[PDB]
Amino acid sequence: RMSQIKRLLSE
Amino acid sequence: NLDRSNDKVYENVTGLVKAVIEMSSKIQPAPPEEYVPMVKEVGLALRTLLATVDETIPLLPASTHREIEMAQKLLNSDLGELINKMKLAQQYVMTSLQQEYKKQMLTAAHALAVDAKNLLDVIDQARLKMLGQT
Repeated sequence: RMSQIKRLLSE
Repeated sequence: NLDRSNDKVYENVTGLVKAVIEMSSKIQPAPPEEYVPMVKEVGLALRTLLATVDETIPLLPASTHREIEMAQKLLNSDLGELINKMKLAQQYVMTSLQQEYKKQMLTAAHALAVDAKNLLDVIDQARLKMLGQT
């Protein structure tokens, strides 16, 4: 959920 | 890889993704006077994003235009779909269903972010092509 977008957020 | 120092697309996609994240983290505790503004805030980010892309298109090879425009199509679609759920959740404020409609907002926004992320991917592939990457 939260954790999923939060990674791709800073690549 | 790519220098992002003045990549407007990348900033605009970041700021739209942050907007979805912001809304999501905030949504549950939140009444309509708080959660409508944040959706506005997403939409605005989205438009800023599509405008930038419109300016970039003509700089990128011909063969990639279709695919992008479609990724743009989609983003609007997603936003629409998020507003629908937004309106539903407002209809049913302080009722049994409030929360389960906020769920379908979260689903819609997570779609939007995913698709914006995908749009960014397309653009890159386009630049890389146009920049002469091997």
